[PDB]
Amino acid sequence: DGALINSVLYVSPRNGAHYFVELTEKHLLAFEMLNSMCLLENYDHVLLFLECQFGKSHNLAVIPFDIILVLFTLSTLSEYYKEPILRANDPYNTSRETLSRRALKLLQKYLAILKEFDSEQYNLYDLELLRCQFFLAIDTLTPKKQKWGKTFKNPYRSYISCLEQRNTILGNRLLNLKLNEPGEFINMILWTLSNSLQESTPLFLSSHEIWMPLLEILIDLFSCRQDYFIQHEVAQNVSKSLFVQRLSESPLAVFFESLNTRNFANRFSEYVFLNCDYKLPSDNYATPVHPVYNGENTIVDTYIPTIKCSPLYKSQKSLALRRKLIGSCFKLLLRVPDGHRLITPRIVADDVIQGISRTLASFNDILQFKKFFMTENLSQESYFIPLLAEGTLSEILKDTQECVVILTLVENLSDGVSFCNEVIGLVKSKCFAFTEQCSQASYEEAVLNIEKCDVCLLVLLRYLLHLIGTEAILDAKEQLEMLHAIEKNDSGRRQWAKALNLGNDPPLLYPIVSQMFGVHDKSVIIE
Amino acid sequence: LQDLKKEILDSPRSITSNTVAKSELQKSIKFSGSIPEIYLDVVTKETIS
Repeated sequence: DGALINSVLYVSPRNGAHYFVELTEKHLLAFEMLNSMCLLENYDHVLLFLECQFGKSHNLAVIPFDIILVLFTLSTLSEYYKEPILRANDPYNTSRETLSRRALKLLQKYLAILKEFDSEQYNLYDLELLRCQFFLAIDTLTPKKQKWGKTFKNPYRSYISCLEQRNTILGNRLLNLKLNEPGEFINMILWTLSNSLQESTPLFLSSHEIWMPLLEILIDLFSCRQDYFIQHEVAQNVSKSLFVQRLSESPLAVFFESLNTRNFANRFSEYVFLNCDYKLPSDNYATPVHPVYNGENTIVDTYIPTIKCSPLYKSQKSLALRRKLIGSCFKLLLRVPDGHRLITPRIVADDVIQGISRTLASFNDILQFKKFFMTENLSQESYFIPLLAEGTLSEILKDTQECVVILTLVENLSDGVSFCNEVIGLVKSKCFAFTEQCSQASYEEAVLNIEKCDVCLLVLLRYLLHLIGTEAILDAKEQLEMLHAIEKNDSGRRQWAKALNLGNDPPLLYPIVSQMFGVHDKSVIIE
Repeated sequence: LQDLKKEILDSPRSITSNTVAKSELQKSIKFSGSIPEIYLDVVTKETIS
């Protein structure tokens, strides 16, 4: 794909790592200086060294993997519960920023630099060395075997690492050491996902400021490592049996091995949407969550929380993180050959799709459903979002209507005419239309199901427009008939609206389709 | 001595390092919460940065 996964010109493959890159004299001197400054606990000078030459020169300063781990540990030292320790470490805050914030900003900026390889902006050797350092950090961040609830290796022999003699930065254990525990990585994921929507100020501060960004960085780095593993670690041509074994050893396979539980589908669906609006089905057992670093749930008296975030902002961030986790899971699942299944992780794509569809259909709040199904970039999440939308629509039709119409819209995305014909067939069956069986007492629940079904159809229509564009909306009679059928469905909803059961107008997708590809309600408002 | 004592009684008989600054910061705080005194003390006693 990109230059990030296909640049092996300066690499020196070794038994431990295939991405290993040798250090030059200038890089060796920089590594030694950073390690020496880290040894004296002068983190402020380390951050100044990294920031002073960032973006001001053609050459790139490569952060060593041990320094990357030190920055990851610093990111956990948030001001709200560690203000006295940070003030003691740096009495004169020359930067006027928290050490945790500066470390997180540097990590995010370096991740952004790593994501796109600009050969013109930066020399290829520096980019490859940075990729090697990040991959070494990810390899040191390998999760331990899941628990329901070897110290340090330096590949470079040129310099002595600072982490060899120390396991803690400022009273907090190193992130790699903390995560390399049987019950910590899954615990951390559950803690951040639970605290993402928490109203409590300490819990909200713990995730929003610390765990949410670190988890996003880890997911992106694991995705890049998975791409590198698939591109080079594999043997290319294969008998389709060894490839499954190699995929079982892939970094994403180890990442999701710590979340295998007993049944991956149901437990994973509960974990990703933990503490969401959906009602918990089958009285699932509560999942224990504890703070990772001492008192993450406590706020020091010195710190004063002066920041308020709206519930929509928190929901948007939480659903984006959930989408990233589901996308990583589907990216790992899509590589599995048809028929064969992974040995180490008991993961099935159909089971995950069904579990996510069950969780989405159980949502009682439309806002979270829309946040999950609305994405800024369709191409980035094109591989799993249409499948989830189709599954949710199928389940909604199954519960609302006694007759379950098989949906082939995902394969019909290739041909617009087939998609429009299938939509006409579904609306003719009245499964898409409001169901007369639903009682007036439960009208609000029926409207809640209908709006979610409309959201799923809108997502599928957006993907169809992304795949085919706007070329035969009126030229082909099938699309015009589909728009007429949408108008007929709108008239069916208007029949219940004229029934005057409730003042609120039933949700109509006709304006949204008109904005997207309805050409201004056809002839209704073209004038 | 009695008249001198009467004027002496008029005179007041029988730290505040940052009391005024801390008090003024407390009055203009724009915050509905606890606002612990330790935060005011650490904010008003920097003297270096």
